[PDB]
Amino acid sequence: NLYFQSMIKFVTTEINGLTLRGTAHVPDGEPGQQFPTVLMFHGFGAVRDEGFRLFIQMSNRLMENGIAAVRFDFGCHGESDGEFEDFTFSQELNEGSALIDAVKSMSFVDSTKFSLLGESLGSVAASIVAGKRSTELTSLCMWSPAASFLDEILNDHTLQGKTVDNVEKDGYFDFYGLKLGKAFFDDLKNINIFDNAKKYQGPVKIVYGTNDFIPEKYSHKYMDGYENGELVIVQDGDHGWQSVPSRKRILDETMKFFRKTLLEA
Amino acid sequence: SMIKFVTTEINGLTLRGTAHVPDGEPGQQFPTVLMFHGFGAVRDEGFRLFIQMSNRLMENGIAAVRFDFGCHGESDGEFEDFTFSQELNEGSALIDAVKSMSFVDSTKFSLLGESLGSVAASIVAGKRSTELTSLCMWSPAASFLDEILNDHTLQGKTVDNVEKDGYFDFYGLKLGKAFFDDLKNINIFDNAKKYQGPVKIVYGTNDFIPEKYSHKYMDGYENGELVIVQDGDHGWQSVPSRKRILDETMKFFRKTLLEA
Repeated sequence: NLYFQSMIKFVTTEINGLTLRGTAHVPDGEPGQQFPTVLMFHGFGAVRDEGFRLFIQMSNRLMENGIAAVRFDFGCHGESDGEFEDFTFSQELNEGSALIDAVKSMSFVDSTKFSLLGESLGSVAASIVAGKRSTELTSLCMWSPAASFLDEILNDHTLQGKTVDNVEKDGYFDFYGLKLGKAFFDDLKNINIFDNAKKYQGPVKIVYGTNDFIPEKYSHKYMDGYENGELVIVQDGDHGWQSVPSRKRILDETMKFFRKTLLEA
Repeated sequence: SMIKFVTTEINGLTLRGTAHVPDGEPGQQFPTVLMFHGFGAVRDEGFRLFIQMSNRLMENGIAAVRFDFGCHGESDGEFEDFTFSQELNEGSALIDAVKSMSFVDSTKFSLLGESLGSVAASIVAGKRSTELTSLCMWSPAASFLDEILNDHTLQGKTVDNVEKDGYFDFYGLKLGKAFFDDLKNINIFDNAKKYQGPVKIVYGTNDFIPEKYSHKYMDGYENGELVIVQDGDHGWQSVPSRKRILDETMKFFRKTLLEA
């Protein structure tokens, strides 16, 4: 009889002087109950909803099945503090690690049943944070990892197909009307995706859609380094799961994974 | 200043929003801009657009409030159940709900729209004209009835398979038959022309919406201003056009909410 209904509430935390703003979906439960929890990392220049309600749908699916879902705007993204011109991926990694501690400190979170979910660059961040905080995560799920982003910018000299070679001349990179700064580009040399990601030995699921513009080889590279990886290739899935059939599939595959790793273990 | 999260219930749906409240004395109220996002968008709008506008207003003493419409973003409701009529109902109800908020000066209250949100704002303003100090519309998607009903496309994709498939696929969201059946109920320009307050429309020359729709609005506004931004696009998705849209809009709301 002890019972409260599910709730969608807004949460904040402070990391390195920035207020990060987020949404928590807490399942139905009893007072004092703690829930297995999935912390979601959005992609580059994205927001915590992700594209076309993607993380919202995933959050509510988890909530309806007894798994709490938490998702923040990264620093310099969405409603969190920070100018895009100051964004660096190293800062995103620092924040992702700090968000594990912040979210585990929330009273409704079962710290022993805590996982990461990523989309696009958020999957890359999740893979690196998982390697550096390996004992903190029950499992790791990565959608459409944008693990080519260093190769693309540093070797192909483009960012989502647009040249990066005018940054010094113009003073910035124009990302859909946001000003991306020199600091982002100068920091890229510091990132090592796969050497760090392979340190995580827990259950990993990667979901890759055959229409993803990221080459499939990057998902296979992850798998080479994972002791307990599963790679699901979704026929006609795309990078953001932007068809009704592939959206249903990504929600199902992910709920299946977190049921197995968080609810049945 | 402070960024607060607000909710209101309309027709059984909880709408979820963000309020940017300026710094002030305890008990102070502020002129307020209520922002309407576009079709299948969220209350941030694309690439931080509404967030940037909200903080610009907040820093200048104007409170900014922006909700996810029903069936959008974090608000309740499935996209398959979305209709424009219920967006118009929610937009009207949001005027009353936001005016009832503690920090909102109900006498200095305006609407801002982007894309379909501008169309909704134009209709609600025409129908609730005494409630609004001013109206600003970015990139109004006022061709949307013509495109769907006459050209049988929705952002370039056919709508002629909806009956057979049971839905329209909008970037992985199921849009339902209810949306299309409801389009016959919608009148843009005869509603919009009723509003006599100051209106500003900002239109970018790279907008895929034909410029003629903004001129049609102007023909019906007694106090309209049309700004054409060279090389601006529908979502203000270049750094120069983003600076321009924020500046033009701050200027308009300074004039209409801070200096009137």
